[PDB]
Amino acid sequence: QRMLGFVHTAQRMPDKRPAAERRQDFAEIYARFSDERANEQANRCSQCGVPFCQVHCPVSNNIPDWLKLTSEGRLEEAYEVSQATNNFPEICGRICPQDRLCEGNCVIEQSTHGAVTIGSVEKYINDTAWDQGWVKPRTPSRELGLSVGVIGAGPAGLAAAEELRAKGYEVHVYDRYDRMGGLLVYGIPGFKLEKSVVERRVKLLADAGVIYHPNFEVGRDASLPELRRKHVAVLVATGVYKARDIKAPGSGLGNIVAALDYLTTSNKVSLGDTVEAYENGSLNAAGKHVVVLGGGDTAMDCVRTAIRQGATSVKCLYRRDRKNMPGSQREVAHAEEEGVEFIWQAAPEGFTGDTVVTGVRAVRIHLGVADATGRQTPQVIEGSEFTVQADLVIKALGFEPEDLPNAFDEPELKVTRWGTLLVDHRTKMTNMDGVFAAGDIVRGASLVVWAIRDGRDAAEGIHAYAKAKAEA
Ligand SMILES: Cc1cc2nc3c(=O)[nH]c(=O)nc-3n(C[C@H](O)[C@H](O)[C@H](O)COP(=O)(O)OP(=O)(O)OC[C@H]3O[C@@H](n4cnc5c(N)ncnc54)[C@H](O)[C@@H]3O)c2cc1C
Ligand code: SF4
Ligand code: SF4
Repeated sequence: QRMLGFVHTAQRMPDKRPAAERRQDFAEIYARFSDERANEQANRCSQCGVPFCQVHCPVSNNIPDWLKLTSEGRLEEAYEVSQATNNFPEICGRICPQDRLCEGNCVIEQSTHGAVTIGSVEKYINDTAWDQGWVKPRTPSRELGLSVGVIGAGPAGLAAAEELRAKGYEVHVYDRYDRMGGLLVYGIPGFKLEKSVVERRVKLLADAGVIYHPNFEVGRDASLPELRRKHVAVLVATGVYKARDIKAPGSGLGNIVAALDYLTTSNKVSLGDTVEAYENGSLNAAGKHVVVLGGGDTAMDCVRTAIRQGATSVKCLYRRDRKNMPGSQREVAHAEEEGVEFIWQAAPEGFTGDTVVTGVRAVRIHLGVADATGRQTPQVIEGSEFTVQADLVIKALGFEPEDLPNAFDEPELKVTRWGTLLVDHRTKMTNMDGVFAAGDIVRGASLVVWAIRDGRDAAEGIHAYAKAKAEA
C-alpha cells in the first residue's frame, strides 16, 4: 500500500514479557515481530526527502528503501538492500541505542507522532532471512596472492576481516580469548544480546575462509615486528581494556571487584566452563546487598546481571542528573521496572569496614547552571553526607587504553595523551608504514556501529595501499 500511514496508526513495539517473569531467566526481554504487525509498523514511514533517519545513523543504511521493500512483501530484496551496507545488521538492531541515533531523529518523531520502529524492523527483516537460507558467505572468485593480519576479534576486527576476505585476500586473526567475538560475547550480558547469533555469524565468517588463532596474545606469543614481517599489512584493533580505579580511605578492603571480571564470569557461567569463583568467590550476589559505582551502560549491565541472581537489594550511585546518562534510556526504565533503586547526584567518599567492606560513605553534590561553553561544574554540598549499607560493591567507572608502544616492542607508534593513537582521516594509516589501526582504540568509549564503520574504512584503506604497493 501507499506507505504514509502514520496518520491513522499508532506506534507499538513488539511483544514484551512482564517484570515478575523477566527477573528469573537470562533470555531476552523482547520478541520478533509477527508478519502482519511488521508489515504495519514498517508502513508508518513517510519516504521523506532529506531523511534524518540516515544522516544520524553511523553506518548510514538506506533506511527508507528497505522500509519500503518491507511494506510490500518482497522481503528478500529488502534483505539484500539492508545487508549490502552493514555486516552485522541483527546484532546492531539488538544492541544499538536507537533513541539517540535513528529513532531519536525521525521526522515524524520530531513532530510528537512517535518514531518509526527502525531497529526492530532491522531485526525482523534480517532474522527471517536467516531461516530460509538467503544468507551466503562471500567467497572470493579469484584468490589473490596476498596475506593481511589483524589483531583482535571484536566488531572492527571481524568487519575488516570479512571485507578483506571479500576483496580476495587471505586473512589471519589473532585474538587473546578462546572464543572469538570480542566483548560482544564476554562483555554484553545475555538478556541484551544472545550468544547464539554471535557464534552463528562467526561460523559464517570462518566458512568464508578466515583462519582463526584463539588463545594467542600478541604480547606474549608474538611481537609486532614479527607479524609486520610475516604479512603485508597489520590492523591494530585491540580496543581498550585498562580500567579505571579509585583512591579513598578504605579502598583496599575485600569484596571490591571490578565490573569486567563480574560480567565475564557471569557470561562464562551462563555458557559453562564451571569457574570456581562462581562456587566459592566474591563474583556471586545470591543473598547479598549490591552497590555499584559510576554510570554508563556498563553500570546498567552490571546492576541487571546482579539483580538476576537474587541480590536482595541493589543500588546504583551516579554522580550527575538523570538526563545526562551516557547510555540509552530504555534500559534505565527497564531496570527501574525490574526492581533497581537509583540515587542520582551522589559521589563516593569512603568504604567503612575491617577486612571486608561493610558500608559506603558518600556525599551529595550539586550541579551549576550550564556554562557559556556547555559545561556544568559540580560542587559537593557541605552539610549532607550519608552512608549506605553495602555487602558487595562493584567499581564500574570507565576504561582507558593500555600502553601499546611499550608493550608491542615498537616505541615509534605515535600516541595522544589518553592513549588513543593518532591516525590520518582518509587512509586510516598509523604513523609507521605498513601498519594500520582503526576501531575502538582510536575513538574511546564508542558504540558497536562506530567500530563497524571504522573497520570497513580501514579495510578499504588497506586494500588501496596494498594494491598501490604491489602495483609498483
Ligand atoms: C549497547 C552497547 C553496550 C555496550 N556495553 C559495553 C559494556 O558493557 N562494556 C564495555 O566495555 N563496552 C561496552 N560497549 C562498548 C562497545 O562494545 C565497544 O566499545 C566496542 O565493541 C569495542 O570495539 P573494538 O573494535 O575495540 O573491539 P573490542 O571487542 O573492544 O576488542 C577487544 C578484543 O581485543 C582482544 N585483545 C585485547 N588485547 C589484545 C592483545 N594484546 N593481543 C591480542 N588481542 C587482544 C580481546 O581479546 C578482544 O578479542 C557497549 C556498546 C553498546 C552499543
Ligand atoms: S523514519 Fe521518518 S525520517 Fe526516517 S525514512 Fe521514515 S519518515 Fe523519513
Ligand atoms: S545500526 Fe543502529 S542506528 Fe543504524 S539503523 Fe540499525 S539500529 Fe538504527
